[PDB]
Amino acid sequence: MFLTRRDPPLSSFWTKVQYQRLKELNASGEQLEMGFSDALSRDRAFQGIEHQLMSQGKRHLEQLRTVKHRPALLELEEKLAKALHQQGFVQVVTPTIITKSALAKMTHPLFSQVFWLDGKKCLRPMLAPNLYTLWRELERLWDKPIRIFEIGTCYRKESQGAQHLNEFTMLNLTELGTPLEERHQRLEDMARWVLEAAGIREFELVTESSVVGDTVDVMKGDLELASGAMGPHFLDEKWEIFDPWVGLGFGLERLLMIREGTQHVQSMARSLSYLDGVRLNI
Amino acid sequence: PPLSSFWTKVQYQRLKELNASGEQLEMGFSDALSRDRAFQGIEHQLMSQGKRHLEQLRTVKHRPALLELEEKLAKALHQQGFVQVVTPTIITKSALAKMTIGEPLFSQVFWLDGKKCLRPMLAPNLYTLWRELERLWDKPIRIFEIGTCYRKESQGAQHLNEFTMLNLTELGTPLEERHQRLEDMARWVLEAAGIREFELVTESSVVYGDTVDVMKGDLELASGAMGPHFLDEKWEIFDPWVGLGFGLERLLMIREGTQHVQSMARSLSYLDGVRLNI
Ligand SMILES: [Cl-]
Ligand code: NA
Repeated sequence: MFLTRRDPPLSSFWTKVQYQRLKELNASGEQLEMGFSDALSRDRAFQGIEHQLMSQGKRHLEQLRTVKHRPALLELEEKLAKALHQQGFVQVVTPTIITKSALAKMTHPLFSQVFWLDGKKCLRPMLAPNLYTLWRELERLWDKPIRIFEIGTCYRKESQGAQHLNEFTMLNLTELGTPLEERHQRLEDMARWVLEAAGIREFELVTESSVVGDTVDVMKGDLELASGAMGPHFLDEKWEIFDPWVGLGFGLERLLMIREGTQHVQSMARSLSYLDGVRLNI
Repeated sequence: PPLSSFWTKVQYQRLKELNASGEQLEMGFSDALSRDRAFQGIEHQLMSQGKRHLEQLRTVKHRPALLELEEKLAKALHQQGFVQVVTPTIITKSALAKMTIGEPLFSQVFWLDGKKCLRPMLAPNLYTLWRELERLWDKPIRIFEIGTCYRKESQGAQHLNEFTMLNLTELGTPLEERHQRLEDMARWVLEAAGIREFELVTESSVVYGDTVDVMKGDLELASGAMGPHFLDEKWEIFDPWVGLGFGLERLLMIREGTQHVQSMARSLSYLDGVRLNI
Protein backbone atom coordinates (compact mmCIF):
# COMPACT_ATOMS: atom_id res chain seq x y z
CA MET A 1 0.00 0.00 0.00
CA PHE A 2 3.12 2.10 -0.30
CA LEU A 3 1.98 3.32 -3.73
CA THR A 4 1.15 6.69 -2.16
CA ARG A 5 0.02 9.55 -4.40
CA ARG A 6 0.90 12.00 -1.62
CA ASP A 7 3.71 14.52 -1.97
CA PRO A 8 7.22 14.05 -0.51
CA PRO A 9 7.86 14.87 3.17
CA LEU A 10 8.69 18.45 4.14
CA SER A 11 7.46 19.88 0.83
CA SER A 12 6.45 23.31 2.19
CA PHE A 13 9.29 25.80 1.75
CA TRP A 14 9.78 29.50 2.52
CA THR A 15 7.62 31.97 0.61
CA LYS A 16 9.74 34.31 -1.51
CA VAL A 17 9.22 37.03 1.09
CA GLN A 18 10.27 34.80 4.02
CA TYR A 19 13.28 33.66 2.03
CA GLN A 20 14.29 37.27 1.29
CA ARG A 21 13.88 38.26 4.94
CA LEU A 22 16.07 35.37 6.12
CA LYS A 23 18.66 36.40 3.54
CA GLU A 24 18.73 40.03 4.70
CA LEU A 25 19.29 38.67 8.20
CA ASN A 26 22.15 36.55 6.87
CA ALA A 27 20.57 33.17 7.56
CA SER A 28 22.58 30.09 6.62
CA GLY A 29 22.20 28.25 3.35
CA GLU A 30 20.92 25.32 5.41
CA GLN A 31 18.25 27.49 7.02
CA LEU A 32 17.36 28.92 3.59
CA GLU A 33 16.76 25.40 2.28
CA MET A 34 14.45 24.17 5.06
CA GLY A 35 11.20 22.43 4.24
CA PHE A 36 8.22 21.79 6.49
CA SER A 37 5.17 19.53 6.67
CA ASP A 38 2.81 22.46 6.06
CA ALA A 39 2.53 26.25 5.81
CA LEU A 40 1.56 26.88 9.43
CA SER A 41 4.49 24.87 10.75
CA ARG A 42 6.74 26.72 8.30
CA ASP A 43 5.38 30.14 9.22
CA ARG A 44 5.90 29.19 12.87
CA ALA A 45 9.47 28.10 12.23
CA PHE A 46 10.12 31.26 10.22
CA GLN A 47 9.17 33.44 13.15
CA GLY A 48 11.52 31.57 15.46
CA ILE A 49 14.50 31.69 13.11
CA GLU A 50 13.93 35.34 12.23
CA HIS A 51 13.75 36.13 15.95
CA GLN A 52 17.18 34.57 16.56
CA LEU A 53 18.68 36.32 13.53
CA MET A 54 17.36 39.70 14.62
CA SER A 55 18.85 39.07 18.06
CA GLN A 56 22.24 38.23 16.55
CA GLY A 57 22.05 41.34 14.39
CA LYS A 58 21.38 43.60 17.37
CA ARG A 59 24.40 42.16 19.21
CA HIS A 60 26.61 42.76 16.19
CA LEU A 61 25.48 46.39 16.12
CA GLU A 62 26.36 46.81 19.79
CA GLN A 63 29.93 45.95 18.90
CA LEU A 64 29.76 48.73 16.30
CA ARG A 65 28.46 51.37 18.72
CA THR A 66 30.78 50.73 21.67
CA VAL A 67 33.81 49.15 20.03
CA LYS A 68 34.53 49.70 16.33
CA HIS A 69 32.71 53.00 15.72
CA ARG A 70 32.81 52.17 12.00
CA PRO A 71 31.37 49.54 9.62
CA ALA A 72 33.38 46.83 7.87
CA LEU A 73 33.67 48.65 4.56
CA LEU A 74 35.36 51.62 6.22
CA GLU A 75 37.51 49.46 8.49
CA LEU A 76 38.53 47.42 5.46
CA GLU A 77 39.26 50.61 3.51
CA GLU A 78 41.66 52.00 6.09
CA LYS A 79 43.20 48.54 6.54
CA LEU A 80 43.98 48.11 2.85
CA ALA A 81 45.32 51.65 2.43
CA LYS A 82 47.81 51.41 5.31
CA ALA A 83 49.07 48.06 4.03
CA LEU A 84 49.82 49.52 0.60
CA HIS A 85 51.35 52.70 2.01
CA GLN A 86 53.76 50.38 3.83
CA GLN A 87 54.67 48.92 0.45
CA GLY A 88 55.43 52.32 -1.02
CA PHE A 89 52.17 52.68 -2.96
CA VAL A 90 50.96 56.26 -3.37
CA GLN A 91 47.22 56.63 -2.82
CA VAL A 92 45.28 59.01 -5.09
CA VAL A 93 41.71 60.32 -5.15
CA THR A 94 40.23 61.28 -8.52
CA PRO A 95 36.93 62.49 -10.07
CA THR A 96 33.98 60.13 -9.95
CA ILE A 97 32.53 62.05 -12.93
CA ILE A 98 34.51 61.25 -16.09
CA THR A 99 34.12 62.13 -19.79
CA LYS A 100 32.81 60.14 -22.74
CA SER A 101 36.20 60.44 -24.44
CA ALA A 102 37.99 58.92 -21.46
CA LEU A 103 35.42 56.14 -21.40
CA ALA A 104 35.79 55.55 -25.15
CA LYS A 105 39.56 55.00 -24.79
CA MET A 106 38.72 52.01 -22.59
CA THR A 107 37.40 49.84 -25.43
CA HIS A 108 30.58 50.15 -27.23
CA PRO A 109 28.54 48.00 -24.76
CA LEU A 110 30.10 49.67 -21.70
CA PHE A 111 28.35 52.85 -22.86
CA SER A 112 25.04 51.18 -22.10
CA GLN A 113 26.25 50.11 -18.66
CA VAL A 114 27.16 53.51 -17.27
CA PHE A 115 25.08 56.19 -15.63
CA TRP A 116 25.25 59.20 -17.95
CA LEU A 117 24.68 62.73 -16.67
CA ASP A 118 24.50 64.29 -20.14
CA GLY A 119 25.95 63.74 -23.59
CA LYS A 120 29.59 64.04 -22.52
CA LYS A 121 29.72 63.11 -18.82
CA CYS A 122 29.05 59.95 -16.83
CA LEU A 123 29.81 58.31 -13.50
CA ARG A 124 33.02 56.29 -13.66
CA PRO A 125 32.32 52.55 -14.05
CA MET A 126 35.92 51.78 -13.09
CA LEU A 127 39.09 53.49 -11.85
CA ALA A 128 41.34 52.61 -14.80
CA PRO A 129 40.92 55.66 -17.06
CA ASN A 130 41.74 58.03 -14.21
CA LEU A 131 44.80 56.03 -13.15
CA TYR A 132 45.94 55.92 -16.79
CA THR A 133 45.85 59.72 -16.75
CA LEU A 134 47.86 59.96 -13.52
CA TRP A 135 50.37 57.49 -14.95
CA ARG A 136 51.02 59.73 -17.93
CA GLU A 137 51.49 62.75 -15.64
CA LEU A 138 53.53 61.11 -12.87
CA GLU A 139 55.88 59.29 -15.27
CA ARG A 140 57.10 62.75 -16.32
CA LEU A 141 58.04 63.72 -12.75
CA TRP A 142 58.87 60.43 -11.07
CA ASP A 143 61.28 57.57 -11.71
CA LYS A 144 59.86 54.16 -12.56
CA PRO A 145 58.57 51.92 -11.17
CA ILE A 146 55.64 54.15 -10.16
CA ARG A 147 53.27 52.60 -7.59
CA ILE A 148 49.78 54.09 -7.45
CA PHE A 149 46.37 53.00 -6.15
CA GLU A 150 42.88 54.32 -5.44
CA ILE A 151 40.00 53.02 -3.36
CA GLY A 152 36.71 54.54 -4.42
CA THR A 153 33.12 54.43 -5.51
CA CYS A 154 32.38 53.22 -9.03
CA TYR A 155 28.98 52.83 -10.66
CA ARG A 156 27.34 50.43 -13.12
CA LYS A 157 23.70 50.14 -14.18
CA GLU A 158 24.26 46.40 -14.40
CA SER A 159 26.89 43.71 -13.94
CA GLN A 160 27.75 40.02 -14.03
CA GLY A 161 27.18 37.65 -11.13
CA ALA A 162 23.87 36.86 -9.45
CA GLN A 163 23.77 40.14 -7.50
CA HIS A 164 24.21 43.82 -8.41
CA LEU A 165 25.33 47.06 -6.75
CA ASN A 166 24.77 50.33 -8.62
CA GLU A 167 27.31 51.89 -6.26
CA PHE A 168 30.37 49.81 -5.42
CA THR A 169 33.83 50.38 -3.97
CA MET A 170 36.86 49.45 -6.02
CA LEU A 171 40.46 49.13 -4.91
CA ASN A 172 42.78 49.28 -7.89
CA LEU A 173 46.50 49.08 -7.28
CA THR A 174 49.11 49.39 -9.97
CA GLU A 175 52.78 49.61 -10.75
CA LEU A 176 54.04 51.36 -13.87
CA GLY A 177 57.49 50.29 -15.03
CA THR A 178 57.36 46.68 -13.86
CA PRO A 179 60.15 44.56 -15.44
CA LEU A 180 58.42 42.32 -18.01
CA GLU A 181 59.86 39.15 -16.48
CA GLU A 182 58.49 40.12 -13.06
CA ARG A 183 54.93 41.08 -14.04
CA HIS A 184 53.31 37.78 -13.04
CA GLN A 185 55.12 37.87 -9.67
CA ARG A 186 54.09 41.48 -8.97
CA LEU A 187 50.44 40.64 -9.50
CA GLU A 188 50.98 37.82 -7.00
CA ASP A 189 52.65 40.16 -4.52
CA MET A 190 49.82 42.68 -4.82
CA ALA A 191 47.16 40.00 -4.39
CA ARG A 192 48.90 38.65 -1.29
CA TRP A 193 49.45 42.08 0.27
CA VAL A 194 45.78 42.91 -0.24
CA LEU A 195 44.23 39.58 0.68
CA GLU A 196 46.42 39.40 3.77
CA ALA A 197 45.36 42.86 4.89
CA ALA A 198 41.75 41.83 4.13
CA GLY A 199 41.91 38.84 6.46
CA ILE A 200 41.53 36.33 3.65
CA ARG A 201 44.00 33.44 3.76
CA GLU A 202 42.36 30.98 1.35
CA PHE A 203 42.56 31.83 -2.36
CA GLU A 204 43.96 30.75 -5.73
CA LEU A 205 45.51 32.61 -8.66
CA VAL A 206 43.99 31.91 -12.06
CA THR A 207 46.02 33.00 -15.09
CA GLU A 208 44.55 33.22 -18.60
CA SER A 209 45.79 34.82 -21.81
CA SER A 210 44.25 35.03 -25.27
CA VAL A 211 44.46 37.60 -28.07
CA VAL A 212 43.59 41.17 -27.10
CA GLY A 213 46.21 39.61 -23.00
CA ASP A 214 47.65 37.96 -19.88
CA THR A 215 45.15 38.20 -17.03
CA VAL A 216 45.40 36.94 -13.44
CA ASP A 217 42.05 36.33 -11.73
CA VAL A 218 42.29 35.87 -7.96
CA MET A 219 39.67 33.55 -6.46
CA LYS A 220 38.49 31.43 -3.56
CA GLY A 221 36.97 28.27 -4.97
CA ASP A 222 34.49 29.32 -7.67
CA LEU A 223 34.53 32.83 -6.20
CA GLU A 224 36.28 35.71 -7.96
CA LEU A 225 37.91 38.14 -5.55
CA ALA A 226 39.85 40.26 -8.04
CA SER A 227 41.02 40.71 -11.62
CA GLY A 228 44.48 41.87 -12.65
CA ALA A 229 45.69 43.04 -16.06
CA MET A 230 49.11 43.48 -17.66
CA GLY A 231 50.96 45.88 -19.95
CA PRO A 232 52.03 46.41 -22.70
CA HIS A 233 48.30 46.21 -23.36
CA PHE A 234 46.16 46.93 -26.44
CA LEU A 235 44.79 50.13 -24.90
CA ASP A 236 48.24 51.50 -23.96
CA GLU A 237 48.31 53.23 -27.38
CA LYS A 238 45.35 55.54 -26.72
CA TRP A 239 46.63 56.61 -23.29
CA GLU A 240 50.19 57.26 -24.48
CA ILE A 241 51.66 54.54 -22.28
CA PHE A 242 54.70 52.52 -23.33
CA ASP A 243 56.15 50.99 -20.18
CA PRO A 244 55.28 47.53 -18.84
CA TRP A 245 52.81 47.58 -15.94
CA VAL A 246 50.54 45.55 -13.70
CA GLY A 247 47.24 46.41 -12.11
CA LEU A 248 44.88 44.52 -9.85
CA GLY A 249 41.32 45.51 -9.03
CA PHE A 250 39.07 44.38 -6.17
CA GLY A 251 35.40 44.82 -5.32
CA LEU A 252 35.46 45.50 -1.56
CA GLU A 253 31.80 44.75 -0.79
CA ARG A 254 32.22 41.47 -2.63
CA LEU A 255 35.43 40.76 -0.71
CA LEU A 256 33.62 41.46 2.55
CA MET A 257 30.67 39.25 1.62
CA ILE A 258 33.05 36.39 0.84
CA ARG A 259 35.22 36.82 3.94
CA GLU A 260 32.23 37.21 6.24
CA GLY A 261 30.05 34.68 4.48
CA THR A 262 27.00 36.96 4.40
CA GLN A 263 24.02 36.54 2.05
CA HIS A 264 23.45 39.90 0.36
CA VAL A 265 26.33 41.88 -1.11
CA GLN A 266 24.26 44.91 -0.04
CA SER A 267 24.76 44.01 3.62
CA MET A 268 28.06 45.92 3.78
CA ALA A 269 27.76 48.37 0.90
CA ARG A 270 26.78 52.05 1.06
CA SER A 271 23.27 51.76 2.39
CA LEU A 272 20.26 53.17 4.17
CA SER A 273 18.86 49.68 4.87
CA TYR A 274 21.87 47.90 6.36
CA LEU A 275 24.75 48.93 8.58
CA ASP A 276 27.95 46.94 9.15
CA GLY A 277 26.30 43.84 7.68
CA VAL A 278 23.09 44.15 9.72
CA ARG A 279 19.61 44.86 8.25
CA LEU A 280 18.25 47.80 10.25
CA ASN A 281 14.54 47.03 10.58
CA ILE A 282 15.14 44.47 13.33
CA PRO B 1 53.84 104.78 -12.57
CA PRO B 2 56.76 103.13 -10.72
CA LEU B 3 56.21 99.36 -11.02
CA SER B 4 52.99 99.77 -13.01
CA SER B 5 53.40 96.66 -15.16
CA PHE B 6 51.43 93.72 -13.77
CA TRP B 7 50.83 90.07 -14.68
CA THR B 8 48.91 89.42 -17.88
CA LYS B 9 45.69 87.42 -17.58
CA VAL B 10 47.56 84.29 -18.63
CA GLN B 11 50.51 84.86 -16.31
CA TYR B 12 48.13 85.54 -13.41
CA GLN B 13 46.12 82.35 -13.86
CA ARG B 14 49.23 80.23 -14.31
CA LEU B 15 50.78 81.61 -11.12
CA LYS B 16 47.44 81.04 -9.43
CA GLU B 17 47.51 77.34 -10.40
CA LEU B 18 51.03 77.16 -9.04
CA ASN B 19 49.67 78.54 -5.78
CA ALA B 20 51.64 81.80 -5.93
CA SER B 21 51.73 83.69 -2.61
CA GLY B 22 49.30 86.43 -3.61
CA GLU B 23 51.94 89.01 -2.78
CA GLN B 24 53.64 87.57 -5.84
CA LEU B 25 50.28 87.86 -7.57
CA GLU B 26 50.17 91.62 -7.00
CA MET B 27 53.78 92.35 -7.88
CA GLY B 28 54.36 95.21 -10.28
CA PHE B 29 57.22 95.96 -12.66
CA SER B 30 58.96 98.80 -14.47
CA ASP B 31 57.93 97.48 -17.89
CA ALA B 32 56.53 94.67 -20.06
CA LEU B 33 59.88 93.00 -20.71
CA SER B 34 61.02 93.06 -17.08
CA ARG B 35 57.67 91.53 -16.17
CA ASP B 36 57.80 88.56 -18.51
CA ARG B 37 61.33 87.84 -17.32
CA ALA B 38 60.04 87.98 -13.76
CA PHE B 39 57.19 85.66 -14.72
CA GLN B 40 59.54 82.98 -16.02
CA GLY B 41 61.66 83.21 -12.90
CA ILE B 42 58.75 83.04 -10.50
CA GLU B 43 57.05 80.21 -12.37
CA HIS B 44 60.08 77.92 -12.47
CA GLN B 45 60.48 78.65 -8.77
CA LEU B 46 56.90 77.57 -8.04
CA MET B 47 57.29 74.53 -10.30
CA SER B 48 60.44 73.42 -8.47
CA GLN B 49 58.48 74.03 -5.29
CA GLY B 50 55.62 71.84 -6.50
CA LYS B 51 57.98 69.05 -7.54
CA ARG B 52 59.50 68.96 -4.04
CA HIS B 53 56.06 68.92 -2.46
CA LEU B 54 55.21 65.87 -4.57
CA GLU B 55 58.33 64.21 -3.18
CA GLN B 56 56.84 64.43 0.30
CA LEU B 57 53.80 62.67 -1.14
CA ARG B 58 55.96 60.11 -2.95
CA THR B 59 58.31 59.30 -0.06
CA VAL B 60 56.70 60.49 3.16
CA LYS B 61 52.90 60.58 3.20
CA HIS B 62 51.92 58.27 0.35
CA ARG B 63 48.51 59.96 0.24
CA PRO B 64 47.27 63.50 -0.40
CA ALA B 65 45.96 66.03 2.12
CA LEU B 66 42.30 65.23 1.52
CA LEU B 67 42.78 61.58 2.41
CA GLU B 68 45.11 62.45 5.30
CA LEU B 69 42.55 64.89 6.72
CA GLU B 70 39.79 62.30 6.22
CA GLU B 71 41.56 59.66 8.31
CA LYS B 72 42.58 62.21 10.93
CA LEU B 73 39.06 63.60 11.30
CA ALA B 74 37.40 60.18 11.48
CA LYS B 75 39.68 58.90 14.25
CA ALA B 76 39.27 62.09 16.25
CA LEU B 77 35.51 61.51 16.20
CA HIS B 78 35.74 57.79 16.88
CA GLN B 79 37.50 58.92 20.07
CA GLN B 80 34.46 60.96 21.09
CA GLY B 81 32.04 58.10 20.66
CA PHE B 82 30.79 58.91 17.16
CA VAL B 83 29.83 55.98 14.98
CA GLN B 84 30.90 56.54 11.37
CA VAL B 85 28.51 55.58 8.57
CA VAL B 86 28.76 55.29 4.82
CA THR B 87 25.57 55.81 2.82
CA PRO B 88 24.52 56.01 -0.83
CA THR B 89 25.74 58.91 -2.95
CA ILE B 90 22.61 58.42 -5.08
CA ILE B 91 19.46 59.68 -3.35
CA THR B 92 15.76 59.83 -4.32
CA LYS B 93 13.76 62.85 -5.52
CA SER B 94 11.42 62.25 -2.58
CA ALA B 95 14.31 62.47 -0.10
CA LEU B 96 15.64 65.67 -1.67
CA ALA B 97 12.17 67.24 -1.46
CA LYS B 98 12.02 66.60 2.30
CA MET B 99 15.06 68.87 2.57
CA THR B 100 13.29 71.85 0.99
CA ILE B 101 12.88 74.68 3.50
CA GLY B 102 9.15 75.03 2.99
CA GLU B 103 7.78 73.25 -0.09
CA PRO B 104 14.87 75.19 -5.54
CA LEU B 105 17.43 72.52 -4.71
CA PHE B 106 16.34 70.63 -7.83
CA SER B 107 18.22 72.83 -10.31
CA GLN B 108 21.35 72.42 -8.15
CA VAL B 109 21.73 68.64 -8.50
CA PHE B 110 22.83 66.18 -11.16
CA TRP B 111 19.89 63.92 -11.99
CA LEU B 112 20.42 60.32 -13.11
CA ASP B 113 16.73 60.15 -14.05
CA GLY B 114 13.46 61.76 -13.01
CA LYS B 115 13.64 60.03 -9.63
CA LYS B 116 17.36 59.81 -8.76
CA CYS B 117 20.17 62.29 -8.29
CA LEU B 118 23.63 62.68 -6.78
CA ARG B 119 23.34 63.81 -3.16
CA PRO B 120 24.22 67.48 -2.73
CA MET B 121 24.46 66.99 1.03
CA LEU B 122 24.63 64.19 3.63
CA ALA B 123 21.64 65.23 5.82
CA PRO B 124 18.86 63.17 4.17
CA ASN B 125 20.89 59.97 4.58
CA LEU B 126 21.74 60.86 8.19
CA TYR B 127 18.10 61.75 8.85
CA THR B 128 17.27 58.22 7.76
CA LEU B 129 19.91 56.45 9.84
CA TRP B 130 18.69 58.48 12.82
CA ARG B 131 15.16 57.12 12.61
CA GLU B 132 16.38 53.55 12.13
CA LEU B 133 19.07 53.65 14.83
CA GLU B 134 16.84 55.31 17.43
CA ARG B 135 14.72 52.13 17.38
CA LEU B 136 17.73 49.98 18.27
CA TRP B 137 19.95 52.18 20.46
CA ASP B 138 19.21 54.54 23.34
CA LYS B 139 19.77 58.27 22.89
CA PRO B 140 21.96 60.22 22.46
CA ILE B 141 22.94 58.70 19.11
CA ARG B 142 26.20 60.00 17.65
CA ILE B 143 26.91 59.38 13.99
CA PHE B 144 28.82 61.06 11.21
CA GLU B 145 29.80 60.56 7.60
CA ILE B 146 32.59 61.89 5.45
CA GLY B 147 31.75 61.57 1.80
CA THR B 148 31.45 62.98 -1.65
CA CYS B 149 28.55 65.30 -2.46
CA TYR B 150 27.61 66.95 -5.78
CA ARG B 151 26.25 70.33 -6.94
CA LYS B 152 25.95 72.15 -10.27
CA GLU B 153 26.36 75.52 -8.49
CA SER B 154 27.27 77.05 -5.12
CA GLN B 155 27.94 80.21 -3.11
CA GLY B 156 31.27 81.93 -3.64
CA ALA B 157 33.59 82.63 -6.55
CA GLN B 158 35.03 79.10 -6.69
CA HIS B 159 33.08 75.92 -7.42
CA LEU B 160 33.47 72.17 -7.17
CA ASN B 161 31.01 69.81 -8.79
CA GLU B 162 32.52 67.11 -6.54
CA PHE B 163 33.33 67.94 -2.95
CA THR B 164 33.88 66.21 0.35
CA MET B 165 31.65 66.83 3.33
CA LEU B 166 32.07 65.82 6.95
CA ASN B 167 28.74 66.02 8.75
CA LEU B 168 28.62 65.02 12.43
CA THR B 169 25.38 64.92 14.39
CA GLU B 170 24.01 63.98 17.81
CA LEU B 171 20.39 62.90 18.19
CA GLY B 172 19.02 63.24 21.71
CA THR B 173 21.08 66.21 22.83
CA PRO B 174 19.57 67.90 25.92
CA LEU B 175 17.85 71.09 24.73
CA GLU B 176 20.01 73.13 27.12
CA GLU B 177 23.25 71.58 25.90
CA ARG B 178 22.75 72.15 22.18
CA HIS B 179 24.86 75.30 21.82
CA GLN B 180 27.64 73.74 23.91
CA ARG B 181 27.44 70.53 21.87
CA LEU B 182 27.82 72.58 18.68
CA GLU B 183 30.98 74.14 20.11
CA ASP B 184 32.24 70.77 21.31
CA MET B 185 31.96 69.41 17.77
CA ALA B 186 33.62 72.40 16.08
CA ARG B 187 36.52 72.12 18.51
CA TRP B 188 36.94 68.37 18.10
CA VAL B 189 36.91 68.74 14.32
CA LEU B 190 39.13 71.79 13.94
CA GLU B 191 41.67 70.62 16.51
CA ALA B 192 42.10 67.46 14.47
CA ALA B 193 42.29 69.54 11.28
CA GLY B 194 45.12 71.74 12.52
CA ILE B 195 43.04 74.89 12.87
CA ARG B 196 42.78 76.60 16.26
CA GLU B 197 41.60 80.11 15.39
CA PHE B 198 37.83 80.26 14.92
CA GLU B 199 34.60 81.82 16.13
CA LEU B 200 31.05 80.50 16.18
CA VAL B 201 28.33 82.78 14.85
CA THR B 202 24.78 81.98 15.97
CA GLU B 203 21.88 83.41 13.98
CA SER B 204 18.86 81.93 15.77
CA SER B 205 16.82 83.80 13.16
CA VAL B 206 14.05 81.20 13.41
CA VAL B 207 11.27 80.71 10.86
CA TYR B 208 14.33 79.12 9.28
CA GLY B 209 16.06 77.73 12.35
CA ASP B 210 18.70 78.36 15.01
CA THR B 211 21.72 78.10 12.74
CA VAL B 212 25.42 78.45 13.47
CA ASP B 213 28.50 79.30 11.42
CA VAL B 214 32.10 78.48 12.32
CA MET B 215 34.41 81.27 11.14
CA LYS B 216 38.12 81.91 10.71
CA GLY B 217 38.00 85.65 10.14
CA ASP B 218 35.69 86.55 7.26
CA LEU B 219 35.95 82.88 6.24
CA GLU B 220 33.42 80.10 6.88
CA LEU B 221 34.79 76.75 8.09
CA ALA B 222 31.45 75.06 8.72
CA SER B 223 27.70 75.53 8.91
CA GLY B 224 25.52 73.92 11.57
CA ALA B 225 21.99 73.60 12.89
CA MET B 226 19.88 72.11 15.64
CA GLY B 227 16.45 70.66 16.19
CA PRO B 228 13.57 70.62 16.90
CA HIS B 229 13.44 71.85 13.30
CA PHE B 230 10.48 72.20 10.93
CA LEU B 231 11.99 69.55 8.67
CA ASP B 232 12.09 66.88 11.43
CA GLU B 233 8.36 66.25 10.89
CA LYS B 234 8.81 64.82 7.39
CA TRP B 235 11.64 62.62 8.68
CA GLU B 236 9.64 61.47 11.70
CA ILE B 237 12.22 62.84 14.13
CA PHE B 238 10.81 63.95 17.48
CA ASP B 239 13.95 64.57 19.51
CA PRO B 240 16.38 67.50 19.90
CA TRP B 241 19.57 67.29 17.85
CA VAL B 242 22.74 69.03 16.75
CA GLY B 243 24.53 68.93 13.41
CA LEU B 244 27.62 70.51 11.89
CA GLY B 245 28.94 70.30 8.32
CA PHE B 246 32.40 70.98 6.91
CA GLY B 247 33.55 71.12 3.28
CA LEU B 248 36.97 69.47 3.51
CA GLU B 249 38.70 70.86 0.43
CA ARG B 250 37.64 74.36 1.53
CA LEU B 251 38.97 73.67 5.02
CA LEU B 252 42.22 72.56 3.40
CA MET B 253 42.46 75.56 1.10
CA ILE B 254 42.02 77.80 4.14
CA ARG B 255 44.53 76.02 6.38
CA GLU B 256 47.19 75.93 3.65
CA GLY B 257 46.69 79.37 2.14
CA THR B 258 45.96 77.84 -1.26
CA GLN B 259 44.64 79.67 -4.34
CA HIS B 260 42.21 77.27 -6.10
CA VAL B 261 39.95 75.04 -4.00
CA GLN B 262 40.54 72.50 -6.80
CA SER B 263 44.21 71.98 -5.86
CA MET B 264 43.36 69.46 -3.15
CA ALA B 265 40.06 68.13 -4.55
CA ARG B 266 39.46 64.91 -6.54
CA SER B 267 41.19 65.75 -9.78
CA LEU B 268 43.17 64.69 -12.83
CA SER B 269 44.96 68.00 -13.23
CA TYR B 270 46.16 68.48 -9.63
CA LEU B 271 47.55 66.15 -6.95
CA ASP B 272 48.00 66.97 -3.26
CA GLY B 273 47.69 70.64 -4.19
CA VAL B 274 50.23 70.51 -7.02
CA ARG B 275 49.33 71.33 -10.64
CA LEU B 276 50.55 68.31 -12.63
CA ASN B 277 51.98 69.91 -15.79
CA ILE B 278 55.11 70.18 -13.61
CL1 LIG C 1 20.66 67.49 -14.24
NA1 NA D 1 27.88 41.67 -9.44
